[PDB]
Amino acid sequence: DATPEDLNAKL
Amino acid sequence: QDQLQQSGAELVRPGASVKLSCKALGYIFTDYEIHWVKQTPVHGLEWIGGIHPGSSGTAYNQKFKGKATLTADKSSTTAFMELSSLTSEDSAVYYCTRKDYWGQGTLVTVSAAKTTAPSVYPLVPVCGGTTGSSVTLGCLVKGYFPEPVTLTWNSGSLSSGVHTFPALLQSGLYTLSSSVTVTSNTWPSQTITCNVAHPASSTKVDKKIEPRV
Amino acid sequence: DIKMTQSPSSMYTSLGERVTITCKASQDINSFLTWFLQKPGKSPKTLIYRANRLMIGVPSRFSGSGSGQTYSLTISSLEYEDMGIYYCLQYDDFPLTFGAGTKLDLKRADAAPTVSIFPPSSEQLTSGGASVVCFLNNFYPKEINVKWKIDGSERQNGVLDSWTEQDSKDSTYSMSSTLTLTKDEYERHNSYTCEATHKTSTSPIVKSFNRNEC
Repeated sequence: DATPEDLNAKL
Repeated sequence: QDQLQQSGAELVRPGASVKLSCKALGYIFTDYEIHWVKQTPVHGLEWIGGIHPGSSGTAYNQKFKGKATLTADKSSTTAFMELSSLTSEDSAVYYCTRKDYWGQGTLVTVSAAKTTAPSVYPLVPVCGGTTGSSVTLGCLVKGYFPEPVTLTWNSGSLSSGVHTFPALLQSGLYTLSSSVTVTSNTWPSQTITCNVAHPASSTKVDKKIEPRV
Repeated sequence: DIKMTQSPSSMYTSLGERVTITCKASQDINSFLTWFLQKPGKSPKTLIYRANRLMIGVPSRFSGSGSGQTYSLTISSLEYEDMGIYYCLQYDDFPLTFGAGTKLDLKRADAAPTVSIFPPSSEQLTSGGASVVCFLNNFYPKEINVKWKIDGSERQNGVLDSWTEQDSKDSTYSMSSTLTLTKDEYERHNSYTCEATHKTSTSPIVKSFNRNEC
């Protein structure tokens, strides 16, 4: 449902 | 789907370590980060650190740098978190989360406490003090380990007007207490018993509440 | 680090009421915030992610809004299933930080507690220990103070309290206070008192006994 707009800034 | 399943409860001795796991399901394991959050009654929610299974990137809370270690494994789509030099302050429920999905959490208890059966005591109204339409009886389950310990009244029959309070740590062991209220003419004419079972030590105790004096 | 100031910290609601929880960030967090609910003994359930996107499966009566430092979770019409503790989570910058949370509880008329004191059991006493239990049952609000007094003066340690959660039927709370001592210390005193102070009254509800009595 949710995209890497979960702030997938690695780390 | 949308799932994260964590490993079972952990009972570990101080000075030791533990490694918790978080299996990811229903989504592409290497597209999102997996973070770990600690939660304790006293301290609340605490972010420990994150890990990107794709790049192997990690970020930790300064408080856990050198205490917690995060790793992921592409093949089993499982995130791992290892804690070392455990010491009661680490006793807590630990969660893994995708920021949107949360795991069910892993409970970790750090104690030296060895398995110990509960000593059951029957609480009875203070001599006299029944002035009223109702009477409150009590039950105390003191000195056991580990949890849990189900307790019921009249082999389950009595369920209304019952308050089993949450157990608490009392000098290394756990203590719990329950109260039940019935109308004044019911007791003591009709027997009232408190059932205390302790799966751990395989204890099955029954305390009959007898008046005082 | 970013601080999430959440309010109100406590909220006494009514079924079918409109609820508005608010979270303020110490700095701009560009909508990267989530709202989650957590029930006693249960794990967090996210309601909305990225400030206003509704989680799949979450009822539409839940909605979020905000833009820079101020975000709000609004519940159109409160249902029983909603009681619990709501939390906001900022994930715009590490370390991830959560708000203090707001506790929602069903409102009802103020109710004093029903206090009952219990002297040690002869079984325990014939074991060396002596615990003086004292239940404060069915009151509202959850705010209450318990104080012990042996032979007239206060006792501080030996006490251990445990609160239950708001009851589903009457909306009250209950608590248990256990003042533990040694048999040999219990018998060095006579009048053990149990005092409860609660919003429902200025003077405390006092309950006690004397050993010389039984």
